Amino acid sequence: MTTEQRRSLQAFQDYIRKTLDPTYILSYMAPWFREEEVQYIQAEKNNKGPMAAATLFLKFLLELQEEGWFRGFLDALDHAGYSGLYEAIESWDFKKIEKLEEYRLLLKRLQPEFKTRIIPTDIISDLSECLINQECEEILQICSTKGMMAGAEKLVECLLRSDKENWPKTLKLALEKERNKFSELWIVE
Amino acid sequence: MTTEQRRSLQAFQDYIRKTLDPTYILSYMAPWFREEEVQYIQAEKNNKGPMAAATLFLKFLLELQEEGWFRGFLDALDHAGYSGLYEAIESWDFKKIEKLEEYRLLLKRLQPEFKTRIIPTDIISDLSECLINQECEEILQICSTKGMMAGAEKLVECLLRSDKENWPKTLKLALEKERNKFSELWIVE
Amino acid sequence: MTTEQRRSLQAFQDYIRKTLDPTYILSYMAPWFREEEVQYIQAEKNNKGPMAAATLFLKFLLELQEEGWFRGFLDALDHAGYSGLYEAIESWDFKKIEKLEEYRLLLKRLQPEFKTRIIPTDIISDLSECLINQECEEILQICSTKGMMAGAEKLVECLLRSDKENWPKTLKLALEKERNKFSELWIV
Amino acid sequence: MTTEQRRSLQAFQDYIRKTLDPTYILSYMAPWFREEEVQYIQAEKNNKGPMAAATLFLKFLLELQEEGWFRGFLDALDHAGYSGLYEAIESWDFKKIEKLEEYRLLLKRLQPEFKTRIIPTDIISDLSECLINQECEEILQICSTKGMMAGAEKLVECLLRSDKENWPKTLKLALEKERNKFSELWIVE
Amino acid sequence: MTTEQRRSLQAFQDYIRKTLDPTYILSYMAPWFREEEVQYIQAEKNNKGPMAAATLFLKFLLELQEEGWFRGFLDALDHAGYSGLYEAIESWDFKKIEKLEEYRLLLKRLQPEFKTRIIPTDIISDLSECLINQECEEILQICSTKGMMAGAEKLVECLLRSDKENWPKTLKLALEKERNKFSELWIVE
Amino acid sequence: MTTEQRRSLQAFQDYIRKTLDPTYILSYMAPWFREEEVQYIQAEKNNKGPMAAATLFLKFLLELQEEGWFRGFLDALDHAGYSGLYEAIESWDFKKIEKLEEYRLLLKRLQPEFKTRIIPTDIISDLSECLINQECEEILQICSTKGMMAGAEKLVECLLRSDKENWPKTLKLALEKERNKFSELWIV
Amino acid sequence: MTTEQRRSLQAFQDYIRKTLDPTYILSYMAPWFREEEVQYIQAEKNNKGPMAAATLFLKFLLELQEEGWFRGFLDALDHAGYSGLYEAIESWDFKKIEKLEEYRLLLKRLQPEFKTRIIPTDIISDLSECLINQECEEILQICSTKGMMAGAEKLVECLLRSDKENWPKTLKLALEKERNKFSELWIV
Amino acid sequence: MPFAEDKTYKYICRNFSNFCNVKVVKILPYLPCLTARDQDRLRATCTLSGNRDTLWHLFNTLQRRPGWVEYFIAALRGCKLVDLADEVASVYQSYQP
Amino acid sequence: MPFAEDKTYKYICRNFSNFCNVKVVKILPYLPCLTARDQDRLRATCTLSGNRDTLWHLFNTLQRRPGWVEYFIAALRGCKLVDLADEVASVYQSYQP
Amino acid sequence: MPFAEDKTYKYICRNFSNFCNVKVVKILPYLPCLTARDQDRLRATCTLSGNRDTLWHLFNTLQRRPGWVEYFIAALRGCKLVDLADEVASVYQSYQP
Amino acid sequence: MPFAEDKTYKYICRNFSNFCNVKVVKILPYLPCLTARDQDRLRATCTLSGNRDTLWHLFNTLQRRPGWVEYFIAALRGCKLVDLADEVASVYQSYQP
Amino acid sequence: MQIFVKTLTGKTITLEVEPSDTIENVKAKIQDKEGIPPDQQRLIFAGKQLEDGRTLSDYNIQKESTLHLVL
Amino acid sequence: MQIFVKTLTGKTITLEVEPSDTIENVKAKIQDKEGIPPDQQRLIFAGKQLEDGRTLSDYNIQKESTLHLVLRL
Amino acid sequence: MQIFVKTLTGKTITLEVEPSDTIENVKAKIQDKEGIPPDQQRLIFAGKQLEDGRTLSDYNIQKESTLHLVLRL
Repeated sequence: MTTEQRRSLQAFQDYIRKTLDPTYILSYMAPWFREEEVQYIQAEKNNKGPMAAATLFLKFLLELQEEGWFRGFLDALDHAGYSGLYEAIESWDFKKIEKLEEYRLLLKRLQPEFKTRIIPTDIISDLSECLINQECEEILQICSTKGMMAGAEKLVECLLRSDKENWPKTLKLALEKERNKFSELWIVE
Repeated sequence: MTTEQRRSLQAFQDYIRKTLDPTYILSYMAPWFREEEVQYIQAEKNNKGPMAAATLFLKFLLELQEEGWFRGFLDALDHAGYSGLYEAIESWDFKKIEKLEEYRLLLKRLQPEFKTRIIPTDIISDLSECLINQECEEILQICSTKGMMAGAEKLVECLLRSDKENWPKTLKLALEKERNKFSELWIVE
Repeated sequence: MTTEQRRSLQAFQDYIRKTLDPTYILSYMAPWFREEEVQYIQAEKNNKGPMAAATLFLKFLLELQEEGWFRGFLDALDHAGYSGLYEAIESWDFKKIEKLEEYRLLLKRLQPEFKTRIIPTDIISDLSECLINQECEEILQICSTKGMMAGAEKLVECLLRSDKENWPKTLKLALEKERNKFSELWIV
Repeated sequence: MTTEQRRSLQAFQDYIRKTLDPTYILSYMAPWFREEEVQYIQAEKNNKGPMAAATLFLKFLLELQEEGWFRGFLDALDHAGYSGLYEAIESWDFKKIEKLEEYRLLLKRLQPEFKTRIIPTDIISDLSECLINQECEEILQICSTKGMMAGAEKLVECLLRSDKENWPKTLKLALEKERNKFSELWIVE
Repeated sequence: MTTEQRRSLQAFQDYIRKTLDPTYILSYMAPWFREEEVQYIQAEKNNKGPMAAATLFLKFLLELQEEGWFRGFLDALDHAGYSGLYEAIESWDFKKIEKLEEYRLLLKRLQPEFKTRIIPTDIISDLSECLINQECEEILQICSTKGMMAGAEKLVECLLRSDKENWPKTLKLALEKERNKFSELWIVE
Repeated sequence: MTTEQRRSLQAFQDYIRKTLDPTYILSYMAPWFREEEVQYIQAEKNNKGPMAAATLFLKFLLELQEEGWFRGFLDALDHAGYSGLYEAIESWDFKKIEKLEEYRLLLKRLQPEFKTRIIPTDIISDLSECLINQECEEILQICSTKGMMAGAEKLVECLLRSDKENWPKTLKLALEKERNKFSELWIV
Repeated sequence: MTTEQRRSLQAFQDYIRKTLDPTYILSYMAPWFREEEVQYIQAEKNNKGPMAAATLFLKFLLELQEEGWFRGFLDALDHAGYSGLYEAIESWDFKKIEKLEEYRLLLKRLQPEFKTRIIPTDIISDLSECLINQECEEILQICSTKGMMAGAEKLVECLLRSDKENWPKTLKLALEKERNKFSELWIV
Repeated sequence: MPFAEDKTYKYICRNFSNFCNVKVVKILPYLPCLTARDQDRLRATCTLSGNRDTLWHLFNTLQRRPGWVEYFIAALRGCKLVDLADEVASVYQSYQP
Repeated sequence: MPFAEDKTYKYICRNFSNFCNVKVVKILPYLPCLTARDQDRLRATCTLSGNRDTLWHLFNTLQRRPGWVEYFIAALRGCKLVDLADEVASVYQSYQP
Repeated sequence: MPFAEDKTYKYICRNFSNFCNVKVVKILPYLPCLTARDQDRLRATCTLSGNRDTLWHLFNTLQRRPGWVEYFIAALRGCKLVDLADEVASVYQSYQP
Repeated sequence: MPFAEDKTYKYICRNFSNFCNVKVVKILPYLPCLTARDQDRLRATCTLSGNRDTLWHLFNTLQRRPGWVEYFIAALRGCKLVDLADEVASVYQSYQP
Repeated sequence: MQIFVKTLTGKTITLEVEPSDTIENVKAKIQDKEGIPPDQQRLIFAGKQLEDGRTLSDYNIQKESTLHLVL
Repeated sequence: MQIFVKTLTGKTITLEVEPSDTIENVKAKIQDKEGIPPDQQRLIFAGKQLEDGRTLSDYNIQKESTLHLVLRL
Repeated sequence: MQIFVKTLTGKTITLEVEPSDTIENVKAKIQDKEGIPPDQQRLIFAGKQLEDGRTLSDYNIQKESTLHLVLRL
């Protein structure tokens, strides 16, 4: 039944909390969740931002009783494009995602020069595969309304939540094409 | 007393909870409510979401003593555009709001493919009467700031609250105007 | 003395509750409050809203045993922009704030019409003197995310809590500036 | 579904709230409830009093999904001695609990002169069937610790919850045994 | 109406908070208060003790809307024996009660020797007029169950809540009759 | 290391929630927690009850960034009397606590019968080894004010949260000592 | 600063919790504490029992502000008869209180063959030095009203909280007086 | 006049010092208005706490039973306490119209 | 035969006024099913509170011990309550088929 | 065995009626194992409550003193109750090898 | 005067075992400082619970009355062969200024 | 060493003494600060009224202890 | 093996010991780091006060366990 | 007239001034009490920083009003 691997889902909490935004998932999860619980998650993103909602989404997920819920979570996770988090939970092997923490830590550390030097509308097409589809729409939309810098900062937020094993390699390639003076700071091999 | 109608209101709690966001009522109700308890509701929406706020609104509604209140609630319901919830309560016949549940459910299951296929700025014009006037601009604003997809999402949350008896048929027809890729999924009869 | 003023403060507690939002004041009150108590106040706004937080804020104020606490509170009100509540409490004369009540009651039952026919962003600049300058930032932001209506409704909330003796007057000027269709309604 | 009966239960909320203290039910209900939500109820009684706990008990009762629940509630009601509330719900006829309201009101207005005139250790024997078995010793314990008056007070709070259709007549007769000084105030017919 | 002197009731909050235990009052207040609000007050005494409940009783009292509530509070206050608090509010002159703060402060300061030296069952008869009737039952009952010291400490709590203008004089006289080496510490003129 | 144990601690968080009442532990944990966070934990017991407080307690634990926090927590469990939860978490083997589940489920649906036929004050002394010695004081006090029944019901609550591997066994002994009429429900 | 004491005091918060019953202290504290929140300590005592009250009494002690408080607490402790807890928190050396644990454990262990065999009114007169004076009163009454056996259970609770360095030696002398059947159990 | 009799109990309380020579064991047979249960509970209090302290309970148990002041006045005369009995009757006929 | 016993305590409660003549101090030695603790507790209560008030506790403590009804009859018989003892013996045999 | 003594008390309680002839006032001089206190308490309790009701206190006070059954056997036959004393004799001896 | 009394009671509690031989009934008339109210109480306790059990209460009650230590000495002379009188006597004088 | 003398009006004043001082001496020092005649002042510690005859050392009054002053 | 000692000043200094070290040893190593006399030191483990005679192995003190340090004041 | 000046060390020292006193005067009186240079002193009133030129009457500073003192660090 549901017990023996729920434990495993709890031990890997940290990874789900970091990569997931429940917003894109919840549309699929509608059968397993109370209507009010969805809205609560939705509200916690709005108020405290995606992680805070993820932590709350995690909390309700583990409270789920009616069977089939585990496959239902993965199924959603797949359709949303979180494949590679899905890939990871399916094999219970997070090695793939863990490798990313180095480059994720890096970007945080040079995050200021990313803000300055990156023009997102340039490199979004190449990065389109590393980000959730909806995250792109949100980014280019910020670019229009709040400016290039404000958009880069949002591209950084999303790059951190990305679970695609190769994105730091993806990004590098994008930065070598149309070349933004940040291209030099980012190093993979 | 006013207890006759206060009890009957409790029987239909579930329908009110699921169709109503008190925020759009509260401007009309301001005279019957203590200043605090209105700010409490504003927060429970803002914190836990509309439903949870409607549930609190109801707690406070039944607490009202001085008369004209039941009518003032109905009058508020009507003026806010929640007509048909107002139709239901004055007649104590919810059959119209209940037949909606079939399509409320169906829209939920199609929610992902809705977000992808639909551009809300197109069909918002036509659904104007299905949604609270505020919800219209509340959505279009989400469109310009967070992008089409996040705005489609809201359009769906608002549609599920809609108490207008024909809205699923209005939506199909609103879809019938331009070639969709959602329209095939959406079937009213 | 210290006891005489607690009563005087406790008598008029009603006006404080319906005017003040402690979150905007606590910045100037930095010397008097424990971090524990301010997070408790901050929480009550976020959960039960500004009035509830003002009500709690008062509990901790009268609970403060330190020296110079009454003076510390009034000095905060003045710098925070709650002047006219400050002018009132220091003279123990509230008549000014009380004449406002007529218009608070009016705005309340005209609120629906306001909600629709007002575009806040047009007039905030003009009535900025009536509102706590921090409140303005919330409104312009509600406007940005939730649309004119949701924002207008917030402008109402802040106007009700406005203690400035002239606000209804300065609202009408601001409303006459921008040909609003809500202007008449609104009679002074 | 189980929604048929879940709704009807909501119609009679007021009667359940005012006759019930969930604490005396919860031992029987333990299998259908999550471990937390039982501790929540225990606290809302302990903090805000029995009624407020009954209100929360009801929120959680309607949340129950897996069947046998409605019956398990009734069965709990019966075994706890809340029979006659049980009578009412199984029959959806509260007329018996409603006719009580007259005497529920009257006992309230006489509460002070009840506290003064009555020694509960005398008439507790005779009301044994009108009160929950725990409420009996809950009262006698208040007697020995806080004195007769504080114990009379409790006897009154418990009597107002009593759902036994004849209790006002049982009390008069219980009063008829020894010469009271309350008995003249208390009139059943 | 209710506004103009509500203000005055608020200014003198401190005095009601110090002398009142809402328990003895609430039996009378039943018409004006919600049923749940009574229980909440009752709970707050049980949990945090009488003052805490008084502050919460005050809170609800000022929220009362339906007219006649002010006389109803005084009316209860009179019947309970709080005459002299009643006397004070009725003339809005607290000078009488304020004089007591000196001797109230004193007893607090010699409270230890009171505990040691006072045998309550001796002086309760003389003090019977300074204390609420129910407070006596509670005190002698503690004496039996927890001992003379425990009882004196309870007599002190209750003497502090006493509003009778002359009690420090009353107490002195009682202490001169049957003379408990505390008799010397207590001085009035 | 510090991350490896967070996971191991997070996996078994269920057993901690259903065993621990943080209020009894926090005394031994004095070096690790802010006054703010303790009062927040203390409040969640008082309001939503022990489980909820354990659940919150865990949040702050994994939130603690300082050194020696895992060790600090286990060292508290042992001295606090929660040993056997201690024995279990340190060996990452919960099988001992798990065999207890059968009897926890049993007690739960026998609870009504226990509530009536048990006089707690008779057997507390004997089963004291199963309970946190602080829990015992609450029970004897509930007994005193609210009567045998209300107290017996509390003795159940604490027995459920007992992590001692032998409690059901040591309950039966205590029950056989005082011919109880509940004894021959309870079967080991 | 006075913080030297508050931080120091709560490092030892666990011993305080286990020995003190704030109620016997509270008469001396009446000047330093608000009247409310004395009424809270008394209340937690009455609901959850002496420990839980001590845990609360302490909370409010560390919140205390005005000059002479820490000495005020000590003076209360010594005059109330808690001398040796007083000794301990003045020298910040608890070794005396901890030495007793050996015997505390023992008395808990023989609790049943206590209470069944010896009657409290036999030995309580001699134990006057081990117990707070008020604990004697309170026991003798529990003996009279709730029965002798229940009285012994309370004598034990008091003895376990006792801070008198020699109490187990004093106890052995006390019950050595009459031919017992508990005496050979008790060994130093 | 049950009104006047309750106001009398108040007097016994201010003036309790005057009743110190009342012996419960002796006066209980003269107070049939006190029930089987009432007498029994007072006798017990009287064995354990002594008379003088029980006395406060005697009167408190009386004021609850109707027409006690008559029963009590005649009771006091039965015990040869007439000096007092004339004192209670005077206060009792004083507070009634 | 434990089922019937519950129906018997219920009878003693509905009809409690019928047992008013039972004296706790005398009947206790004849109730061996009552534990050392129980004897202690009830005797103490019978001090402070008197007999007729203690009764409700005597019965409420008994019905918790197994087999009491059997013991309780020829308790009541040993105190020569035989009329009543017959009352109890009859009602007890009424609930077993 | 000292345990045998405890099982002897338990018999006195199981069959009490057998010991109802015992006279407390008469038997006390034959129990040197009872302290000053034990005798005083019993003598005062026998004075106040009468004989038969004090017997349960007599036996409960003895069982607390080590080696009591031998003193009681002798004391009892010291009162010419020897029929009873041999009853007690069989059972005391019964619980040791 | 009274500072010394406080310390004298505290001496009686340390050394309580010395005073076991005061008989309450015999010492009481020699102690006028004990209230009319107090003596009634004490006799009850001595009647029910025996002498040595009353003693703690005798001393507990004395210490509440002003001037008790001077009378208590005198009591021990009248009630005794005086040795204890001289005990507490010397202690009480130690703390006179 | 120091001791605090708090009146019941709440006004607290610090006093320089040592354990060997009598209460007469404390009462004398009471005068040098607040100007109160010592015959009119009564000092309370631990609810006990301090005898003019004895010393701070007799009452276990120590560094930073708190004495209450009444008229 | 390692142990943390946390003062009340809120500053934590780690020191190197082994299970066979005594408590007087740990006080000494605290002296060699923070320069505070072993007379003024009281060491707390899980709210038990450590005796100067005994050893870390006795108290079940472990790797990365934490001792609480109070001063004479 | 009276004014409280509260340091960050949490200790509050009261000083005697009148409305016609300047801010440089208040800094001086702080110097005569706490013995700290007026160069190192920054004085805050309701979170406004006081200018060395001006006077208490200007800032609407009153009886029992409170100034917040920060140091040079």
